[PDB]
Amino acid sequence: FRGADTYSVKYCEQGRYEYQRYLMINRFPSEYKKHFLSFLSNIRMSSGSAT
Amino acid sequence: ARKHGLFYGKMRFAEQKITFYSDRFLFRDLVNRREASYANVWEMDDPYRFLQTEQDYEDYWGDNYDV
Amino acid sequence: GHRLLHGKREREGSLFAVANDVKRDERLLRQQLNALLETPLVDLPGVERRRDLPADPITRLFFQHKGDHALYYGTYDKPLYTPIYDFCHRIREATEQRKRFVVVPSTIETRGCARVMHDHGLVAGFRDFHNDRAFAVELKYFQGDSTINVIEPCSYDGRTEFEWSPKMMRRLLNTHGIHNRLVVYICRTADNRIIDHIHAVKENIGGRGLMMVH
Amino acid sequence: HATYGAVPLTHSQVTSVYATDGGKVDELGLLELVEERIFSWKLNKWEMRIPPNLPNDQKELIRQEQENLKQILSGWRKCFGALNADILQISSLTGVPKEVVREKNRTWLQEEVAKLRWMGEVNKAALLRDAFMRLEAFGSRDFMFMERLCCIYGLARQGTFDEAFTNYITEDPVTNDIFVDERNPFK
Amino acid sequence: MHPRLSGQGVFPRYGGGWMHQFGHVYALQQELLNAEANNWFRAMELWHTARHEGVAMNVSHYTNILRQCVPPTAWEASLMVLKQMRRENIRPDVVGVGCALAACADANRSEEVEKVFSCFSGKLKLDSICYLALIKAKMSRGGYAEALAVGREQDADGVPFLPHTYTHLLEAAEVADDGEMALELARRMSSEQWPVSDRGREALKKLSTRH
Amino acid sequence: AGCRINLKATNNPKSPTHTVEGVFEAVKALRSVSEIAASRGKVPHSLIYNIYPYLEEIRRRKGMMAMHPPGKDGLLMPDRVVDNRLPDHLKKGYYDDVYWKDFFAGSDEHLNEPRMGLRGDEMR
Amino acid sequence: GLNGCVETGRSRSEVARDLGLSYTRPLHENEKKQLSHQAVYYERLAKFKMEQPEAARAMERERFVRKFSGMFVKMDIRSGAPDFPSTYRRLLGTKVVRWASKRHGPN
Amino acid sequence: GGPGSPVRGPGYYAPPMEGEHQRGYTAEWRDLRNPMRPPEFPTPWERKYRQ
RNA sequence: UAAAUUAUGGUCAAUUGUUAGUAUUCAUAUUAAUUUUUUUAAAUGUUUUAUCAUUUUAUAAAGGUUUAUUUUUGAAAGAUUUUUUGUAUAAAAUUUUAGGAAUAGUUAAUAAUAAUUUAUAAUUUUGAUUAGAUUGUUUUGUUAAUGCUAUUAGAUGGGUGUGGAAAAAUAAAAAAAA
Repeated sequence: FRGADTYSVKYCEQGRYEYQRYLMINRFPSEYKKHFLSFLSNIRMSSGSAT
Repeated sequence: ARKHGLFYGKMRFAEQKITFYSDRFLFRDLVNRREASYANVWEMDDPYRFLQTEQDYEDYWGDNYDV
Repeated sequence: GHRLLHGKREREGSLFAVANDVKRDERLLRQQLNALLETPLVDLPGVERRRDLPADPITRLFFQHKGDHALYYGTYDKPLYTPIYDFCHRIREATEQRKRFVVVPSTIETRGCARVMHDHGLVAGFRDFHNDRAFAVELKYFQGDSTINVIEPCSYDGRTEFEWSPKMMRRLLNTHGIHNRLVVYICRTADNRIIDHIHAVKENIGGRGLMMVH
Repeated sequence: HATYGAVPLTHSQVTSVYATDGGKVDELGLLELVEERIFSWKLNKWEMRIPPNLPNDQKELIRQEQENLKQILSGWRKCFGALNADILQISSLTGVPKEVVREKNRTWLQEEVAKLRWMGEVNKAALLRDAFMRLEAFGSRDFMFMERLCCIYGLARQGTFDEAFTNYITEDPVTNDIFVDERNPFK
Repeated sequence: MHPRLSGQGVFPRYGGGWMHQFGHVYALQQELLNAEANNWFRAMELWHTARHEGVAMNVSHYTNILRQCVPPTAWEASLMVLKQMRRENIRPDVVGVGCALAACADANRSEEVEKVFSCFSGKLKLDSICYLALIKAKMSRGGYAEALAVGREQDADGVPFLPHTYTHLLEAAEVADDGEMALELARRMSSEQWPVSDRGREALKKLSTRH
Repeated sequence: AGCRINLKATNNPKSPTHTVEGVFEAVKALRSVSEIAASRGKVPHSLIYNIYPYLEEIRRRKGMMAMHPPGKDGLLMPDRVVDNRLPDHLKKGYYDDVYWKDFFAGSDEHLNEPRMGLRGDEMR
Repeated sequence: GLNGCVETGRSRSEVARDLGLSYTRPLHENEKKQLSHQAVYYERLAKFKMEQPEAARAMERERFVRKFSGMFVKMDIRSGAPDFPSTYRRLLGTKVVRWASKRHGPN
Repeated sequence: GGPGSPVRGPGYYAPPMEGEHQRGYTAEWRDLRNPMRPPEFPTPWERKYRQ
C-alpha cells in the first residue's frame, strides 16, 4: 500500500515559517482587555523566587 | 520470494504521480535528469568508487546487497 | 431632493413609453430612437468606450467605437428553466431536427459556454454573437450526422445548482479511469470567466458547473 | 509631526513663512542634501503629518496629496539608487574614477567595451554596455529636476514637514566630534 | 571561507533540489564557474580537482579557464587547455578560442596563433577578435602584407569590420604603402560611421602625405 | 469495457432477448474516437492522451502576429525577430560583430556628444 | 447614535448616551406607566417600613427564615444555572414536579 | 466537519456559495491531494518556490 | 450582388507504451449457521497518625432519564515569601413518532440580596407542552456512491453542609507523605 510514494521538493526546500498565512483573529473588546491585563501582569511578575 | 498458492502480480510504476508529458517544465526536468543520468551503471562506474577496498566490494556485492 | 432608482430597469434608464406595463421590452424602440438620433458608423459591432475594445488586433479591427450607439445592438430577440438549461434543451432539439441555426439566449454563462463549444469544435460558428439578448449558433454536421451527440446541463432539474471543486475538475478530467478530453465539462469560475475542465485542472481551480457536451 | 494647530499652507503663506533673502546657493546641491535626508527615513516618518481638528473632507484630500508625494519620492529614491549602482558598476568595470564617469561619451564606451571583449569577458562587456546605455538616459545630475523641486514645494505646502530636517545628532567626519546639527537645508 | 551559496532553494529541481551528499559537488561547480575568478593557477588547479572528483564539465568551464589566462598571457596554459579539449572531444566556443588567440597574440607567439587559426579556421564561425588576433600576430613578425591578406580573408568570410580591426589594418597598410587598400578601408569606414581611433587617424594622416 | 442492464422497467424482465438486444443497441449507439475527432475536425489522439502541446489544439485559431507582441512597425511575425529566432548560446561571437554598428555607430555628434550632463543649467 | 462602537464594544445606546442624544420612541400609556410606577412602590414600601415597624420586622423575619432554612441554598452550579427546567430536563416529571413544562422562552 | 475537523467543504460538489466562500472553495482552500502543485504559500515566498 | 488573385518555393504523417482518478456483474458479497470456542461460584487487609479521637485517600453497578458545556483561585502542583485577590459558572448549532394541539410555580422591567410592584408578557402549526421511543456518538458494516446502516465517553437537586470541589457504601491496583 503506497510503499513507494514521494512528495514535491517544495516540501523539503521551503524555508522556516514561509507557510504561515496572515489571518486576522477577531475577539471581543472584553477579551482584549482581559488578555492585555494578564500579559502586563505576567511581564511585571517579579523575578528571583520562581521567575 | 514467494509462497504457495498466491499468484503474485507485477507493479509497473513505483508510485502514482502525474506524467511528465503534461507540462513543459516537467518535460525539461526529466530531459535534464536523463542527461545527468547513466543508461547502464556497472560495478566500475563513479557511484561505486566508495568501494575502495576489496572487502568493501565483496561485502557490498555478496550478501545484504538488497539491504 | 433626490429619488433613488430601485429596479434594474430604472437604474439602466427606461422611458416606459407604454402606459402601465413596467416589463415591456423597449429594446427596439430605444434602438430606433437612438438610430434616428444621429453617418460615420458602420454596421459592425459597437463598443461604448475605447478602453473596452478587444486586445486582439484582428478583433479590434471588427469592433468600432460608438458613444451611445453601442447600446441596443442586435437583431434577434430572447426566445423557470434557467438559461443554461434552456440553451441545452434548444440546442439538443435543433440538433435532433438537423437544423442549421439555433437562436438561443445570450447571458454571460450561455455565451461563454457557446464560445467554449466553438473552441472545442462542436459548433461551426455563431451569428449575431455580440447581441446581449440572443445569439444564433451555427451547428456543424459531418456526413449527415451531427457533431454534438449529447448536451445536458449540470442542473438536470431546473432548480438545483452545484459548486465544483478542483478535485471535481480533476475527477472530470480523469473520468472513468481514462484521460478525458473527449467530453467537455464547462465551469464558470470565481472570476466570472467560463472555462472547460482541461483549463480548470491546468489552473488548479473549479467553479460553478454549467453543463457537459460531446 | 501633526500638531493640534497645524494647518496646510497656500502659496502666498508659504512665501511669507519662508521669506528669506539669498544671493548664491547651489540648487542642485541643496536638493541633493534634502533628498538624502528624505531617503534616510523610515516609513514611520510619514505617519503623523495630517493636522488634526480638520474637517474629514480636507483631511482625506490631504491624505491623497501626501501619499502621492511619498510615492513620487520613493520612485525617485529607487531611480537614484539604480543610477548610483550603474555608476559603481561602470567605474569598477572600466577602472576610471567614478567622478569622471558622468562626462564620458559613446566613443569612450565603444573603446572600453572593445577592450573588455578582447580580454575575453563578453558578459562583462555586455554589462558595461547595458549600464552605460541605461545610464545615459537617467544620469543627468538634474534629471527630474522640476518634479523633485515641485515635490519639495509640496512638502513645504503641507506645513507639517518644517521640523523633520533638523535636530539631528551628527558626528564631524574629520574631527569625530559628536554634535547636534541645527542647520535647516529644507528651509 | 565558505561555499558561496549552499542550502535549500538554490539548486535546480530535476537534481532533487539540495542533496547534502553533494554539497562538495555544488561548491566545486560554483567555484569552477566563478565569473569573478581571475587566478589562472587557481583555474588549472580547480580543473584538476574537478577531474579527480568526477564532476562533468561543459564547454563553459574551459571557457572560464581560458578567460582567466588572457591578462597574464599564459598562452602555454591556454594551448594545454585546447589540447585537453581536443583529447576529450569537447568543442570550444568562439569566445574560448578567441581568448586563446588573444593570450598567444599578446605573448607574441605568432606561430601558435597561426596554428590555432587553422584547426578552427574553416569549421567554427570565427569572429572579429579571432581575426584581429591573426592580424596582430602577423604584424608582430612584420608580415604586413599577410595582415592585409587576412583582412581580405575576413572580408570574404563575411564577418564585418570593427574599429580595432580598422586601426590595425590601417597601420599595416600605412607601414606597407597600399594606397588603394587604405582608400578601400577609409571609404568603408566613412560608410559605416565608425569612431576613428587615434591610431587610425595617424595612419590616415601619414598616408594623406602620399596620396 | 463495462456494461450494466436494468430490465425492471420492462413488461417481462425475464425474457431472453432483452439483454442481447440492449447490448447490441448500446454498441450501435457507441461512437469511436476516430469518428468523433473527424466530425469535430481534429486528430484522435488529442482527445485521449495527455501531452502538453495539445492545449493549443482546444483553443481556436488566432493570427501569429496577433498572438505575439508587435514590433516597431506594428504587427510582425515572431519568426522575423532575430532574438526570437536564434538560440541564446549562439549570440555572443558573431551576433556581437553584427550589432556593433547597432550600438557603436553613428554621426560625429552622436558618438562624441555626452548626453550625461546638466539639462537645466541655462534656465537656472 | 445609531451605530455602536466597534473598538470599545459600546452599544448604540451607550454611544448615544455619551454623545448626549436621545433616540427614544414615543411611548404608550402603559409603557409610561411602567416607567413611572417604579418610584411609587419604592416610596410605599419605605414608608411602610418607617411607619409600622412591628409588621415590617415580622415580614422581614419571615423572608429571612424562609430563605436561610431553605433547600438549594448552596449557590452551586445546579442552583446557578439560569434556566433550571430546560438545563435539567430529566429531573422534571419523575423527580421534580415544580415545573410542569421544560420550555418557557425562545431557547 | 464541525469543531475539530479542518475540512471546510464537501469533497467534490456543494451548494452554491457566494463571495469569499465561493472564491475559497473554488480556488484558495487547501487541496492536499493535488498531484501537480502542493498547497500554495503566501505571496512573497510563492514566487521563489514556483519552480 | 465583388466576381475564385496562380509561385504548388517545400512535402517527407502517426506510433517508443511514462500514471492530474468514485466506477457500476440483481448476484457475488453480507448476517444467525455449513467452521462458533473459551473460561467464570460470592462471603473481601488501603494507609499514617498525637489514641475510645484527629490528618491523607472525590464518579462501582442495576433502576429512574439524559441540554449540546464547565479552568471552586481556594486542596495539591508550589519554589525568597504572600491570596482561601492566582477572570472555573457563560453563549451559537445540529433529534425521532401513519392517524399533529394547545402549553405555564409562567416573559420582561425593578431603589426589589429575600420582587406585597409595573406591562398590550412568554412557548407553539417555521410543529410547542405532555405522552411514546430515547446517553450522546464523520469511529460499525456495506456500496461505483455526500446513500443505507450500527455503536457503552459520560452525566445523576433530600445519606453526613463536611470539603478547594459531592463525584461518597464500591474498589485489574493511578503506589498513596523513610
